[PDB]
Order: sequence, then structure tokens, then C-alpha cells
Amino acid sequence: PRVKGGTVTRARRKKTIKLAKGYFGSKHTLYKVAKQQVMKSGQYAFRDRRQRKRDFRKLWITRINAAARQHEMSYSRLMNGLKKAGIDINRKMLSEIAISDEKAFAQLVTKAKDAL
Amino acid sequence: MKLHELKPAEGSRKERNRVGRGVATGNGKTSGRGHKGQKARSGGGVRPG
Amino acid sequence: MEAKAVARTIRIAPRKVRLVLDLIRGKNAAEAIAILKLTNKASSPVIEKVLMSALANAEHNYDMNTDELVVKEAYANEGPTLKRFRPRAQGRASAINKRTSHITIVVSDGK
Amino acid sequence: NRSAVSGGGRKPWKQKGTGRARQGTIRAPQWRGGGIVFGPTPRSYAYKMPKKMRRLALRSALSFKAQENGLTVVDAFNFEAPKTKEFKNVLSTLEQPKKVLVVTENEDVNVELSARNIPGVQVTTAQGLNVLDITNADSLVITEAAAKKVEEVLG
Amino acid sequence: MFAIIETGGKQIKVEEGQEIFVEKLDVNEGDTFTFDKVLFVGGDSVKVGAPTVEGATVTATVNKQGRGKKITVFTYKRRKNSKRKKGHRQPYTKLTIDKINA
Amino acid sequence: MRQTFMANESNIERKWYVIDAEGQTLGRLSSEVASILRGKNKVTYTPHVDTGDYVIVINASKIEFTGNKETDKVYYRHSNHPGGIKSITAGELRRTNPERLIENSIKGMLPSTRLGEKQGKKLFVYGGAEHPHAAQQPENYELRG
Amino acid sequence: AVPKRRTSKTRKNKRRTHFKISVPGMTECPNCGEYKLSHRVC
RNA sequence: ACCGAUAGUGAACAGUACCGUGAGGGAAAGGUGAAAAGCACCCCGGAAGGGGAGUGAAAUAGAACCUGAAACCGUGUGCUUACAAGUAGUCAGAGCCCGUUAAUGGGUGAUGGCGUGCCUUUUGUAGAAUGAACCGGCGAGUUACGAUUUGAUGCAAGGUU
RNA sequence: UAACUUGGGAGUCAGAACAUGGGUGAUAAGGUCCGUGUUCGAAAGGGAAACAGCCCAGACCACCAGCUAAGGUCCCAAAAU
RNA sequence: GACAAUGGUAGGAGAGCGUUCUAAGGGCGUUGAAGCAUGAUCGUAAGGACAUGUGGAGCGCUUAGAAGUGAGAAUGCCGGUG
Ligand SMILES: [Mg+2]
Ligand SMILES: [Mg+2]
Ligand SMILES: [Mg+2]
Ligand SMILES: [Mg+2]
Ligand SMILES: [Mg+2]
Ligand SMILES: [Mg+2]
Ligand SMILES: [Mg+2]
Ligand SMILES: [Mg+2]
Ligand SMILES: [Mg+2]
Ligand SMILES: [Mg+2]
Ligand SMILES: [Mg+2]
Ligand SMILES: [Mg+2]
Ligand SMILES: [Mg+2]
Ligand SMILES: [Mg+2]
Ligand SMILES: [Mg+2]
Ligand SMILES: [Mg+2]
Ligand SMILES: [Mg+2]
Ligand SMILES: [Mg+2]
Ligand SMILES: [Mg+2]
Ligand SMILES: [Mg+2]
Ligand SMILES: [Mg+2]
Ligand SMILES: [Mg+2]
Ligand SMILES: [Mg+2]
Ligand SMILES: [Mg+2]
Ligand SMILES: [Mg+2]
Ligand SMILES: [Mg+2]
Ligand SMILES: [Mg+2]
Ligand SMILES: [Mg+2]
Ligand SMILES: [Mg+2]
Ligand SMILES: [Mg+2]
Ligand SMILES: [Mg+2]
Ligand SMILES: [Mg+2]
Ligand SMILES: [Mg+2]
Ligand SMILES: [Mg+2]
Ligand SMILES: [Mg+2]
Ligand SMILES: [Mg+2]
Ligand SMILES: [Mg+2]
Ligand SMILES: [Mg+2]
Ligand SMILES: [Mg+2]
Ligand SMILES: [Mg+2]
Ligand SMILES: [Mg+2]
Ligand SMILES: [Mg+2]
Ligand SMILES: [Zn+2]
Repeated sequence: PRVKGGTVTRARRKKTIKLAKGYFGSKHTLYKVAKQQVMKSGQYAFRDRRQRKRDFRKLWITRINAAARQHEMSYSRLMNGLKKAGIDINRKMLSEIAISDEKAFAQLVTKAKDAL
Repeated sequence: MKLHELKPAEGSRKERNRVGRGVATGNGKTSGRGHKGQKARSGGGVRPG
Repeated sequence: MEAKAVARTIRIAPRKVRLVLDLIRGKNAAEAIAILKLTNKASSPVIEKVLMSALANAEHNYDMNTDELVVKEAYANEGPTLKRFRPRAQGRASAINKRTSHITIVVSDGK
Repeated sequence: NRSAVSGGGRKPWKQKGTGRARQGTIRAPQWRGGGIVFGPTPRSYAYKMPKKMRRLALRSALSFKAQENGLTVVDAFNFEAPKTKEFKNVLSTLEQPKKVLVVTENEDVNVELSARNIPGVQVTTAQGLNVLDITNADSLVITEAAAKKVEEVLG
Repeated sequence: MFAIIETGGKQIKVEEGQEIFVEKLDVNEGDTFTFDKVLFVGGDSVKVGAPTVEGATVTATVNKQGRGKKITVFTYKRRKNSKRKKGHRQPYTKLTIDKINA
Repeated sequence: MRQTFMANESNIERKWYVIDAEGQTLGRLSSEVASILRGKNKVTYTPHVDTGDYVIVINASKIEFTGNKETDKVYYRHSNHPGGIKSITAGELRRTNPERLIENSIKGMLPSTRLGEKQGKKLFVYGGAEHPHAAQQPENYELRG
Repeated sequence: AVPKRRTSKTRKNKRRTHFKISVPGMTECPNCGEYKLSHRVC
């Protein structure tokens, strides 16, 4: 029996084109360049799911450094003092406390200074 | 058994390998022949011995 | 509240037709007629006939007053292309496309 | 294939200098209207199995029928003239399912003619028994003489 | 008032009545869960754990056990005919904080 | 995407500072001012919005170099015409346009993005002791060092 | 001599930004109640 | 357990059209509707073509007639864009507009981080090495007879025609 | 924690840099030919501005958790003016 | 339940997805099949549903069988259109 090409080709290519939605010009229209961009999009997304954790740790550290300098202390000194005092609050929570409850962050800084 | 419930004996049948049908099979493109040389060609390869 | 007229397979290229349709789109009916009469382009008499046909449909089929009508829609779609050839030098032949347009005019009273 | 397609003897255009892909005949497989690469070619699909295996298959089908209470033995068939309605009445009285295989000792023409128009009913002889027929049937209606012959030959 | 709790290898800042999404907990929807790793309690009175605040618990109610949005993990190596596509749906437990116990 | 605060234009509060360049080293003052301009001194620092503060520098003519930078440090520019390279020494630039000297130092410490350009526009430099921005009520800022 | 790359739809339409005609300079004719080109006679 | 209009004969309507001095080469091209009931009549128009009105279950089934994909060409506009340097995405993210197979929703997107297409061939290619204008269809380990090996099954000093 | 034997199935026979023991060249070459090891090839990630072959280190998937390696902590640009 | 492993080209091994046809069984369809279009749906992947619109007469599912069985590249062939 003969198997014609049929509809599977169109269905698969349409899936790729739909994934390419919002891309510039031919990249949301033509299957070949859409497929190339979607492959790149996957590779980028994998890499960036990794890099985003570093990015947000970087942001938290920057904010903690600013708060510590407000309390006359460097980030490195503050973190060493917290470690010596046995406080395991991570950098996300530390930055969020420094933003929200300034008095609680001041208490944490005082404990860090005491441990040193 | 029944004609709507046929079953070959276990291990008696294996699907044939189809080369040249995409990368994911592991036999796409070069279809297991490697790259170039006499043995990559259609009809290629020296006589046995 | 709207009336339509279409001239299909007009032997003028859609780019050329759209040049004039862009002048008349959205204007009042009398202003569009004057623009078409005084526009020095090949498509102008053809578009004018389409617009007159639309206004006649508005008056005769839908009991519309022709003085209060606006060109709500005016567009040219691509029709089938006549494929031709031109002999060039060294025995070669170069393609010639004699394109066509479907011209649509829709007039409206605004209701 | 490319040899069998009509025409296509000459080279379409010179090997070099035209700027086109090189081609050798308008009937090549990548050409529209070209030859087919491989594809079907006439051949028989039949193959053989050892005779002992054939007999074991026949016995397996008959024993599957005897199990599952799908076998019934009639005393005799008394059809002197072919009468489809009377055979249908006989099947209804025997309380048989739709798919029945009727087995006679030899070629019984009146039984065959009576039964051959009812959908799902098939008639064979003792020597004609085969795995496809038996397995397809839900019930076997066999005469005593046919059953004795089947026992005699399949042992 | 707020608390810093440690669950699912991470830390969450919570207040009463807040919905939180955490790594899948061994519990059914509608049940009561208790977070016993309280690192810090803010608000009117500040308790600073070292590492945990002894006796501090946060009670919560399990609203939902679900799976996160589908992520298509796709990678490839150019010119090597090598690529891999996998699907992932990360399980999560959604809770609502009921009360913070200092 | 749990809980990290993000600053936006609705909750950003930018202050006005005044910094004296008298007897300060060009690069050290510049790095500190660049930090303030980018908002790195704020707990609410957010990289995709400008959370920094405005900075006025009020004694640019008294900025100081170490070593032999007055005659030996050379600023080069190119007009994009062949052989259109021009140069001026740091000392000559302090003598002629000290505001440009300090401004270019700080902007060279700022990033070269659209946001970085806007943040650099937040900088106002004046050669002499007076500045025209009393209406913004700038507050004296002491360099950390 | 020849285009190195095909022109995108975006680039083509950007180029055609100014490729258009203008409505002609026309004024009303008093007696006939119609329009004509300014400085032209019926 | 052959094809179904690029398939199957080259040819479903042709050894024709067309090409060549000649031998010779050699296409493209199927489908209204159940029934022609194939649009009386009115209106704009020289006509072509339309708008009504009618026929029809349906006319965006009106003959270039079943279905009507993509490239490509237009009309309208919800968000956005005229200080900006770019493989066009991705991760973060306000603002504005919507509201779903109800899902820790949809569209758009100021601004920040990261980021030199794909294939082939190469020691090594963003490569200024190859190939592709785009879209669609078609387009490459097959079958027969032998050999060998493994799995399965039957029988076994026998097995098999 | 392999090793060997017997059978089925291969691909490979253009290699490259770095370090080191040598020939050749000129104690020339990103040269060439051998020995030894690593990496690339077929390896992404961090560092060396960018930079297959150098340094750290081998990506099953998800996380807006933590500790480190090489390399770093004035600003660009995380961390010591 | 507690331990271990899971970068990868040539290449070896395994398990599967989907297409057309056939057999048997069981079903859907003018109260609207296939096809086409859209969607914020589901599965670890190939891919599978559902709803709406279009369409107007065929088509799924289960098990097994058989292949003209999967295209993005061949200065590929034909057609259409830039
Ligand atoms: Mg068929
Ligand atoms: Mg195909
Ligand atoms: Mg990490
Ligand atoms: Mg392989
Ligand atoms: Mg390939
Ligand atoms: Mg090759
Ligand atoms: Mg080779
Ligand atoms: Mg080889
Ligand atoms: Mg050959
Ligand atoms: Mg001539
Ligand atoms: Mg031939
Ligand atoms: Mg067709
Ligand atoms: Mg044909
Ligand atoms: Mg229709
Ligand atoms: Mg049609
Ligand atoms: Mg602007
Ligand atoms: Mg500027
Ligand atoms: Mg970049
Ligand atoms: Mg080379
Ligand atoms: Mg180039
Ligand atoms: Mg070549
Ligand atoms: Mg090319
Ligand atoms: Mg193509
Ligand atoms: Mg072979
Ligand atoms: Mg060398
Ligand atoms: Mg050397
Ligand atoms: Mg060596
Ligand atoms: Mg190689
Ligand atoms: Mg690497
Ligand atoms: Mg290795
Ligand atoms: Mg270097
Ligand atoms: Mg780098
Ligand atoms: Mg690499
Ligand atoms: Mg550390
Ligand atoms: Mg820093
Ligand atoms: Mg690994
Ligand atoms: Mg692997
Ligand atoms: Mg294999
Ligand atoms: Mg398989
Ligand atoms: Mg399958
Ligand atoms: Mg095929
Ligand atoms: Mg091609
Ligand atoms: Zn007049």
C-alpha cells in the first residue's frame, strides 16, 4: 500500500509556528526560521533558568550591602558576624527584612556585631 | 484464542530497524555508514577475502 | 446603513489602484467624486464607476439619502495574474505579470 | 522504476555551465513523474510450517472450541432440499450464536446450499477444517460421523 | 507580625492569612500542617533564632496539591545532530498561613 | 518568583545631594558619586529602574591629581575624519573645563545603557563654590573614602 | 549590482512611506455647483 | 492487506499541443448541484463587473463553480515605537488593554542581565568555506534467492520434505 | 573493581593545542617528526576582555536556598577603598 | 526504603510515538464524518484529546498483521508567490 504525505507534516510545522508567536516578521511566519528560533529559545531558557538563581542572589547581596553600610558595616563583616552568631537566615530573607522591617534588621546587625 | 485478541509468543518478533529517518533513531543521516570512503557508497565495499 | 459595490478582475495593478483609493478612503461621497474626477491617474475613472455603483445601490436598494453618505471602506485585493513574456537579448525570455485588482467600495450613512 | 518509466533517455542539459543542478534524466526519482525507488514488486507472501505444527494448530483450535462449551454434536442433517429458512430454524432451535461453523463428514450439497446465505454461518467438511474458520466461529455444529472422522485423522 | 520559616530546602517570609507555595509536602488538601523550623519572628516583638526559635511553630492549612506550569526543557548542540526535549511539571503544595506562634 | 521586592516609579524616592570636590582625588570621588547615581547605596536597589539620587559637585576646579597626571594624563578623542585625533592633558582640561573633566570621569564609571545614560544625566557639576539648585534643597554628603 | 539580501516587508514599507499621491488642488465652480482644478477653466 | 489526479500508463480531459531540417523529444489539463431548477425582473455601468430580487438544504455551491492549507497581498486597531548600535530571542520586569479548556490566566511591553542562525564538512567554521528567495507537494538501505547468527516454536537420534 | 574467553554489530586509519624528553630547522615558526601526560575532538558551566586545545570543573529535571574551585572584592561589575 | 548512576560525535543496544492498508471485535456519523481554522488542554518525547467555527460523507477505537511509513537542506523536481 502507498502512504501519502498526508496531514502530519502540516500539523507538526503548525505547532512550531504557534510556538514562534510574537517573534519578529518572518520568524513568526516561516517554519524554517521559526524552528531555528524556537530551538534557540529552548537553549536560552535552559541557560537562563540556571543564570537567574545567580542573578537574584546577586541582587539580594547588593541590597544587604546597602543596608549594612547604613548600619556602618560591610556586607562581608555582617555575614561573618551572622555566621559566628549562628544565624542561618538566607540572603533573600535578609534583604526582604532590610526592606520591610528596618528595626528587626538593626537587631540582626547588632547581634552580628556582638558575635565579632 | 480469538481473532481480535491474537498474540505472538513472547520474544518471537522484533521490529525491524529503519535507517535514514532522523537523528533521534541514532541511524539518521549517514545511516550507520560513518563518513565517506568506499564503504559509505551505494554498492560500495570490496569483495570478501 | 451600508452599501457595497465591487469591480472584479480589473486589469490594473493593485499597487496603482491603491494609490488613488488612499486618496478617497474615509471622505464624504461628493468630495470623493470630485477627487476622482480631478485625479490624473489611470485608476480614477474605474474607481469612480465603482463608487457611483455603490451610491446607486445605496439609493435604490436600501432607501439611502445620497447626500449624507461617507466612503466607509475602499480597498483593492489582488486578482488572478495574466502571465506573459518579453523576449530579451541572447534568446532569453523575461516574465511579465499583468496583474488585476478586485476593487471594493462601501458607502455608509453612519447609523 | 526509472528504467521502466517512458522516455527519459537523454541528458536534460549539459553537466556544467548552466547554473542548474546536474541531472541525468527527467525520469530520475526526485523528478515529478520520475521512477519509483524500490516500492512494491510482485511476490508471494505464503510460507510453510512443519506438518506436526499444522496438526497441533488444528488440535489447539478444536480443543479451544471443546473447552469454553463451544462445540455441539448433532445426530444427523436431514436436508433433502435446500431451504434457508428451515436451516435458520434449526440453528435457532440448537440455540447457537451468530458465528457458527457447520462441519459435515463429506460435501453435503443441500446443507451447504441451505446455510450459505445466512450471515455469519459457514459450512465445511471434515477434511476442510482450518484454523482461520474454526477460530473465527464462536460455535461448531458437527455431525457424529464428521466428529468420528476428525478424531480418526487428527488422531 | 511575620515569620521566617524553612521548608523545602528554602526559606519563606510569611504573615497570617497569606497564601504560600512550597515544595511538595506529605499531606492532603484540607489538612493542617505545622512548620517547626522557625528562623525568625518579626512584628511587635523580635525573636532571633540561632539557628531556630525554640518552641516557635507556624500553623497552616493545605489548600492545594498541584503541579506547576509545564516547562519544555530543550537543548541542542549545533552541527552535531544532538538534541534533547523533555517535559517537566514541578509539584507544589499551596497552603494558607493560619497563625504564627512566637 | 516568590518574594523579592521590586522598585518601580511609583515607590522610588530620589534625593538631592551636594558634594565638595575640594582637595579630593578625581577617581575616588568619581567612583563614590557613580555609586550614588546608580543607587547602589539603597536597600531598594533594582537594576532595571533608576533608584539613584541626584548629585551636585561644587568645587570641580579644586579637584586633585596624584603623581604627574597634570601634564602626563592625556584625553584623546576622534572626530571620525581621517587623522582627526585630538588630545588634551588632564591639567589643561582642569584649567579650561573642570566640569567636563569630573563629568566624563563619572560617566566613564557609569554603564553605557539607556538607563546608565539617564542616571548620568542626574549629575550636575560646577567649577566654583555656588550652584543654582537651591530649589531642590540639596543635602551635604560626606565621601565615605 | 545585485541585492545581497532580500528586502523584508518592514524595510519595503518603510521605503514606501513617501510613495503616495496628493489630492489635487481644486475649488468649487459657482454656477454649475461642481469642482475644478484651481486656475483651470471648465 | 495494488494507484487514487505531482499518484496510477507519457496520456482519467495525447503520442495531441509544443520543440527539432530530420531521426527524435514530448507536456499541462479531473470534481456546480440530488435535480439546470445555470439567477425572470429592477438598479449603476458602453461593456466587464456588481447590489438587490429569485432557484436551491446551501450561491463565500454562480460555472476560473466540492473542500479551500501555506507562502504572498490588503483593510481595521488593543498595546508599543522618532537619543537609538541590534543572529532579534531568552531570563527579570513596571505600565496599559483583556478575561480562558480557570489555570499560582491571555495580549502588549518602558527598562535591566545574558546571547555571533541552521546544515554540511572540518584539527578547528559567527565564519569572509558549502547549501537553501519563500511556501506547498514529491524526493534516499528495498525485494528476491542463498549464507551466517540470535530470539521463538514443533519434534528429537532423529528432524524435514 | 574489574579482567579474560567465545559469538552478533560496528565506526576509526586528515588529528589539534598546551606542558615536558628529544630529532630536524636557526636552543625560527600557530613549523615538522617521534616519546610522555592533559584538554579539544565528542564538553556545556566559572575564570583568562573577546578567545576549540590554558586554569577550575564534567550539565537527569525543577527552586527567587546554602558552601566552595580557579579567579577575585574603588566604579563599570558580586565581594575588603 | 536506602544507596548508586544518568555531558556526548562516529557507532552498538533498548523502548516507544505517529502515517496508509488488512483481519477480527467493538463503535461513531446529516441531531453533521474526514479535512481545514482557532483556543488559555493533556503526556517524560515522538505526540493525544476537548470545545467552537468551517465543511458536507465518511471515520475512529482494541488486538494482531503488512508497508510506496515520518524531510529543512541534495547549485534536488514540479507548482504557487515574493
Ligand atoms: Mg491510498
Ligand atoms: Mg512530504
Ligand atoms: Mg550556583
Ligand atoms: Mg550516534
Ligand atoms: Mg540532517
Ligand atoms: Mg556526507
Ligand atoms: Mg575521511
Ligand atoms: Mg568509513
Ligand atoms: Mg550506484
Ligand atoms: Mg534571436
Ligand atoms: Mg529508461
Ligand atoms: Mg487534489
Ligand atoms: Mg499523470
Ligand atoms: Mg463556504
Ligand atoms: Mg471552492
Ligand atoms: Mg524616545
Ligand atoms: Mg545622548
Ligand atoms: Mg549582550
Ligand atoms: Mg582546513
Ligand atoms: Mg557576512
Ligand atoms: Mg565543497
Ligand atoms: Mg546560495
Ligand atoms: Mg522546499
Ligand atoms: Mg546493502
Ligand atoms: Mg603544528
Ligand atoms: Mg614549537
Ligand atoms: Mg604528543
Ligand atoms: Mg571529526
Ligand atoms: Mg568548555
Ligand atoms: Mg574525555
Ligand atoms: Mg588574551
Ligand atoms: Mg566570558
Ligand atoms: Mg566548545
Ligand atoms: Mg561564602
Ligand atoms: Mg559591587
Ligand atoms: Mg553529569
Ligand atoms: Mg547520555
Ligand atoms: Mg541499532
Ligand atoms: Mg521501535
Ligand atoms: Mg506506532
Ligand atoms: Mg517515503
Ligand atoms: Mg529544496
Ligand atoms: Zn464650472
